[PDB]
Amino acid sequence: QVQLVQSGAEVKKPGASVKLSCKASGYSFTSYWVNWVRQAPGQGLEWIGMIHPSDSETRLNQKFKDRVTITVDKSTSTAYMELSSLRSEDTAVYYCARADGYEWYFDVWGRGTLVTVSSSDIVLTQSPASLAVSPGQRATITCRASESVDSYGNSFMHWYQQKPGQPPKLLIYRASNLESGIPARFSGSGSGTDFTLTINPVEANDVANYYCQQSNEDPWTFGQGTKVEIK
Amino acid sequence: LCPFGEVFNATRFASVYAWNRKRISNCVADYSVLYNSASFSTFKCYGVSPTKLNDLCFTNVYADSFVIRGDEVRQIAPGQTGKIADYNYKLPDDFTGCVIAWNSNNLDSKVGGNYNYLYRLFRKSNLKPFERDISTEIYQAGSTPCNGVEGFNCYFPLQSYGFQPTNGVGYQPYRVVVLSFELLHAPATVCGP
Ligand SMILES: *[C@@H]1O[C@H](CO)[C@@H](O)[C@H](O)[C@H]1NC(C)=O
Repeated sequence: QVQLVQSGAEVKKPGASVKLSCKASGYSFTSYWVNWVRQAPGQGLEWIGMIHPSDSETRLNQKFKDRVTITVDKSTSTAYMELSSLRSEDTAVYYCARADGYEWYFDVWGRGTLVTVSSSDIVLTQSPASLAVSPGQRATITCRASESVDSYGNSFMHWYQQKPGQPPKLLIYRASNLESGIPARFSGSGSGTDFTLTINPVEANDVANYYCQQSNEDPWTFGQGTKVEIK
Repeated sequence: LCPFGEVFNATRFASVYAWNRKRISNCVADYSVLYNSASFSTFKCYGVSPTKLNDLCFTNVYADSFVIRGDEVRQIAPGQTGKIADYNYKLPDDFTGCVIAWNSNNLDSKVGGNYNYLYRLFRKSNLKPFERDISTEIYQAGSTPCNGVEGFNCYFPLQSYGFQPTNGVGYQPYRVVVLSFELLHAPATVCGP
């Protein structure tokens, strides 16, 4: 199997350092970007940065430029992320995720590391916040972007699915391409700034959160998320 | 103040056949930032020195940007021939300006191949300086008409690089920025420090 094995949860005092690790196996470590993406309570999914292990080329979210350092050890196939001067708003789940160059959607996700601290960009806007649907119906989620996420004949818009105690899961990449292994009832369309995810017909296993994410321009950004329930 | 970062740090680059061009004006350019910045594997200027550029003022700077194979960077030069110079991006014999390139394997390759970067493989005549050909007409290599359908001796004119990160460095993608310097009657707005 292809996997990213993440270090355990840490409890940090304010102002301290936290160095997470992310160990890879099953694929060519030096052929993919390793991204760090945190799930902050109240703020949501935000991309921290990425490193390419072939030569440790990094690309940071400017929101994090002065606090985060990212590193790799090729001999151990391990990526590291050290975030410093920890604040209470740093408490989050920290995922590492794999991505191809030029694409920068996230197809393999580590488990995540919960970090707890005691005591411009393209903005993505999803609607509705929650959707109730009975099985057999066609469910439609919307994602709107600040600017166009189209470029060189492609729309760099991707959709993910998340269930409790489980990282996001890629469903659609570049607006309309079904990721291998995802059932044909998941469908994607749109262009420019407006995109739609369709589940048809909904099943009881499609109860989850769904997020869009753009990779047209730095930094990568996620929507705030849409919940699908069953009624 | 000159938005060179917009060009050099663009997330994705154009295909060489459809090369991009940014017009730069009304700003201050520190070319020394670019040269004494590591990891440019090519930084060759013609008719000017990189450090003399800080002393000059121009009406307009043009930055052309595209991606090619590593083996093809030498073709981005006056007097060279090859598929890139001949069919995609042609610098004049008497070029004044700079050619800047760097390895982009991390940005433009992927496992299985990045096929979005194209080049023109077939054309009936050579481009000449700064000409840009974005047509996709079937190329008639033989004597039978093609009717717009690919076939024997009937070629789509654009072919993909298919960049893979395990390619040899000569087959790895390189990003290229070509700077052209214009001095016209209109007062010079692009100066150095
Ligand atoms: C591109 O970004 C790098 C890293 O942020 C920076 O060092 C460089 O100056 C930028 N290139 C420009 C501004 O031309």
